[PDB]
Amino acid sequence: NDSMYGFIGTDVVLHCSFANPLPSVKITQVTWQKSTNGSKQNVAIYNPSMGVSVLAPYRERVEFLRPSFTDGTIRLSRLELEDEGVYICEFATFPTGNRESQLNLTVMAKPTNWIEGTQAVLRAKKGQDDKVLVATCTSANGKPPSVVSWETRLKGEAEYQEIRNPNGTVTVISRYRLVPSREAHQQSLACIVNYHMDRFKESLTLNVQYEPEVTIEGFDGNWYLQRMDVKLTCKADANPPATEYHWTTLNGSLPKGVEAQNRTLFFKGPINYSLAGTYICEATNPIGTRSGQVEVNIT
Amino acid sequence: NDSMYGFIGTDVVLHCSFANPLPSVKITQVTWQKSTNGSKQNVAIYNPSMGVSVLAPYRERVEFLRPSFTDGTIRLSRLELEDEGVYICEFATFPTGNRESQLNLTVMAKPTNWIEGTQAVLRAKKGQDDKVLVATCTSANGKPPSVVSWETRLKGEAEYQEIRNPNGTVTVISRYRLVPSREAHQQSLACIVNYHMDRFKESLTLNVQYEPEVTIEGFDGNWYLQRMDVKLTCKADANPPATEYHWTTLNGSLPKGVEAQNRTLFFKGPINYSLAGTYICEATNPIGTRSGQVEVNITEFP
Ligand SMILES: *[C@@H]1O[C@H](CO)[C@@H](O[C@@H]2O[C@H](CO)[C@@H](O)[C@H](O)[C@H]2NC(C)=O)[C@H](O)[C@H]1NC(C)=O
Ligand SMILES: *[C@@H]1O[C@H](CO)[C@@H](O[C@@H]2O[C@H](CO)[C@@H](O)[C@H](O)[C@H]2NC(C)=O)[C@H](O)[C@H]1NC(C)=O
Repeated sequence: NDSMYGFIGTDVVLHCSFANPLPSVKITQVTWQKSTNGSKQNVAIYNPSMGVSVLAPYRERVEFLRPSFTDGTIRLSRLELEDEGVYICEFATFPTGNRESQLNLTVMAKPTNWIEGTQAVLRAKKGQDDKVLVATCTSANGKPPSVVSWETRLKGEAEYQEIRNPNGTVTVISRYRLVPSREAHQQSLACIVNYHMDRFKESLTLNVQYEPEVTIEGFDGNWYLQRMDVKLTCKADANPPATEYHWTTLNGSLPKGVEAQNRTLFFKGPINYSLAGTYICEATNPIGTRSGQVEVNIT
Repeated sequence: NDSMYGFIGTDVVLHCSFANPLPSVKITQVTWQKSTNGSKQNVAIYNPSMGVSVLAPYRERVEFLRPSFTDGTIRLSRLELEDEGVYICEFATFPTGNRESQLNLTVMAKPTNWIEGTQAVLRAKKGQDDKVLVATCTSANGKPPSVVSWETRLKGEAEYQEIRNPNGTVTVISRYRLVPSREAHQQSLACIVNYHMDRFKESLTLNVQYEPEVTIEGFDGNWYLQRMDVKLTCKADANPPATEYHWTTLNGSLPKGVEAQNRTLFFKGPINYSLAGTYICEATNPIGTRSGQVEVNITEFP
């Protein structure tokens, strides 16, 4: 009817006392036993005439706090998982017989938490429908088991696993999988584990490689007849970054003289009614090759 | 792991002893408790320094046989149903703690058995399809429950009922029903009750009243022209027995001189070619009236 909880390593005080000592009634012995289901083992004994007795596996771990005809309260020190059980405290008395009480000792263990990414190089790819492992969250050897979950704006799938260890602790593992995408890059993925009203949180930032997404800037609403010295710039979003930039027009040739320094496209001084046209930058990176465009107006 | 059985009123010995008394290990106190599946009430205590104590109950019903540091054996006397339960015998010791053993005490009760027939007078009737109670077999307040059955060549139905009393005993009742018939009369129907390998048996003989069933004997394959002094005799099977026997022919009149002394139909001396005919006996009893017949032949050669 009464429960005690304590963490591995800590000390708990197990109370036991005799309700209504009466002059006639003589307490012979006080005995703590522990029940592991169906089975009693002896723990500690206090006998007024004979003293105290602690049994292995309690050798240096139990003492009576105030041994007495009516108080058998003990302290159990340096809790270990093996201490879980039901503790019976029993007063042997004359002439009235035995009188006992019970209490449940539950031993708890705080888990060990961490997150870790794949060794694999996350790589987005057209036609790949395949979900890939990207992070693993572990809450190890906790008791009771912790609860694992994810906090991310990513839209991947999580699988969860519990391993009940023989000692009674439980390791909780979650594997986070997704289909790698441009948008997933540099996104944060946070594993979470609430244990005993603590909330632990540990983050990753995903590194996803992707084919270049090309844009061309430097264009202005108005471009004169004979405006000066105007540039175009090819901003290509890629990971890893793009290593080559090649220019062309929609009509084949780059109108001499429009000079290309890579990923910059300079027009010298005079502009005219020629230089009308689609312009294209072709970016390349380890993943990819792709292009962008500009319609250029001059009046 | 260890079970004791005793009957109500008798005594059992609940053995308890401490295996390996050691100089090291001091027995402080010896205690019997009677666990009632959840609770725990003290029974008797033996303390070497202080003596013996029987809590009450069972003030005059328990004693340690040979109270001792290492023998806690008690006798529980004049057993009662309330004594059922699990008995824990526990040795309190220093420095080694408690040492206990358990045994199950099952208290048994011998049932009371009997049979009793209906007080109604059983009466057969044509067209009555209805099964009627004819005997009740009771095995009362037994524990464990006995097993009731019937031993009869009668063809009736038995219903069985079990009543669990609050004290834990069990009454078994069996009701034996049949449709009363001529054939059921004087048939024996005893009830059987098996308990603790005893076989109890108690019998009834049915008394079924019925309308007469008439037979006519004394007719012989051959009856001469002019054979002597031949009788017809009307045996009427009835219960209670028939009190009246009335004769007639199928053609009305009795050929004089054929004399009727009741339930005998005497033909004096000479027989002839007359005296041919169907003859009928009409029996009557409190239940009934019914008749029988004979077709009578008379010719020359036998
Ligand atoms: C419960 O048992 C587990 C399983 O053995 C213990 O966890 C192991 O601890 C040691 C180091 O402390 C490692 O060598 C193992 O690899 C650990 N983990 C696993 C999954 O095997 C754990 O210590 C026990 N829990 C306690 C004592 O709280
Ligand atoms: C168990 O309960 C029954 C039911 O009352 C007891 O049987 C009765 O005994 C008394 C005499 O002591 C009779 O007058 C009753 O008529 C009995 N039978 C019934 C069916 O009522 C029986 O004694 C109890 N068994 C015990 C105490 O062992």
